[PDB]
Amino acid sequence: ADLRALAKHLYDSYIKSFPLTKAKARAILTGKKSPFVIYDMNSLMMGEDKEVAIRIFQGCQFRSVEAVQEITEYAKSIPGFVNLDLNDQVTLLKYGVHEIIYTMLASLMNKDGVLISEGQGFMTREFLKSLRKPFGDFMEPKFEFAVKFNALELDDSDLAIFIAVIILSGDRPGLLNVKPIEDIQDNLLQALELQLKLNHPESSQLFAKLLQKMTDLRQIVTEHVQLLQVIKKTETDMSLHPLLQEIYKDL
Amino acid sequence: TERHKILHRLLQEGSP
Ligand SMILES: CCc1nc2ccn(Cc3ccccc3)c(=O)c2n1[C@H]1CCc2cc(-c3ccccc3-c3nnn[nH]3)ccc21
Repeated sequence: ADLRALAKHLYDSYIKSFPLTKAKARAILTGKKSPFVIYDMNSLMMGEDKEVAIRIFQGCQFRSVEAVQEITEYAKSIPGFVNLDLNDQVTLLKYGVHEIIYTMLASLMNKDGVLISEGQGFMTREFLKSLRKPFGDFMEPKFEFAVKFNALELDDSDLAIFIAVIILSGDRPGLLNVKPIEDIQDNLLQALELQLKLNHPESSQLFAKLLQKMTDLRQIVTEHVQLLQVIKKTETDMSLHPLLQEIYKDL
Repeated sequence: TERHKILHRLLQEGSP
């Protein structure tokens, strides 16, 4: 009742904050316009009106920057978020933002590719895997995570709660007030359990599998940060986006 | 946090 209003509240805010949702993405991928398919260097050149490894990586950065802004706007709508200490608000975003991006990137993906440029394109998994030395390894773990995660079959309303659970992790480094975060998160976890019991009544053990994926995201995010440092050792004066530099600065 | 200028501004004022 108070837990359904919380679900309904989070769904509305998720729709206000995130312009490309799992429902919008899946409507495009299922076969109902039509995105340009980029499967090689030729098709890429063809669909440029909608160094490549580096040009694609910069797109990954730019879209990751916009996602941080969307996640920050969404976080503010989480009941209690704004009244937590401001340093704790920073920490929660700084540590949880890459887990959410990973979760939400799964929403645009299948085993063959990813929806790009607001749904106008579709870059193949084989074309990204085909990129030079470090850049070729960038997407593959995201694809492997999406395949196992998309099989859970969550929609936008389920995901709205899960994203809120992730932001409100009381175990992030340097938090000043653990208890208020854990308390909001218990309410959010309850809400999540009830949403999955009603939205997937046939799907027993879904909240369980979802909590395991939540634990997995931590390991999955460190591996992505490890990969980003490999880029900095190989590539020169290029650098990361001020905001990304700021999130990645001293983790 | 002073060491997170953009994050702080996004939280305090939103995206410009
Ligand atoms: C929209 C697809 C997408 N979203 C994200 C978010 C974060 N990170 C990075 C990340 C960070 C942390 C965890 C996980 C992933 C990405 O790598 C990422 N991607 C990739 C998938 C392939 C791709 C292609 C392009 C792109 C290339 C050429 C022309 C246009 C685009 C484009 N611009 N806007 N949308 N597409 C941009 C981003 C992405």
